[PDB]
Amino acid sequence: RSKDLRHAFRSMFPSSE
Repeated sequence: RSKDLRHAFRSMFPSSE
């Protein structure tokens, strides 16, 4: 699951909160 690291890019946005 090395491709799962791409899911962290979504946490960089304000929509993560």
